[PDB]
Amino acid sequence: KVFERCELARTLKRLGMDGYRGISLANWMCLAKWESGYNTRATNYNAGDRSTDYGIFQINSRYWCNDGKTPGAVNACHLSCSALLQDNIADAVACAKRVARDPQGIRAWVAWRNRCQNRDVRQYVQGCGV
Repeated sequence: KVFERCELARTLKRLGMDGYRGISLANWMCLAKWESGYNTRATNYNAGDRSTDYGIFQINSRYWCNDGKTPGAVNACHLSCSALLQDNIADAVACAKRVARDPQGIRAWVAWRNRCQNRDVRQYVQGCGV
């Protein structure tokens, strides 16, 4: 499913993402925008280390979910990577919360550092009523 901007913003707020571990809603929106374009079925294979990025937040199979073909991988969210490809984003959100709980926080996603850090991210939630 490809979410529309505000539709996603409202969904994330309802799922308790606003201010989760100090991360504002607009930051999660910026992250979702640059990682997948708000697309829940997006997948990305990393030829270099044999891991795959799954779903709306492009969560990595090496540490977060299990896809069975990634070498020396762990499953911190204790989920099949398949769960991160559903239209319903509840599981993807619960796993994103787990990633943020780590020492790096939102910084765990390099894309966030490149496209969101120290930027005016208000635009991602403006006009959405959240």
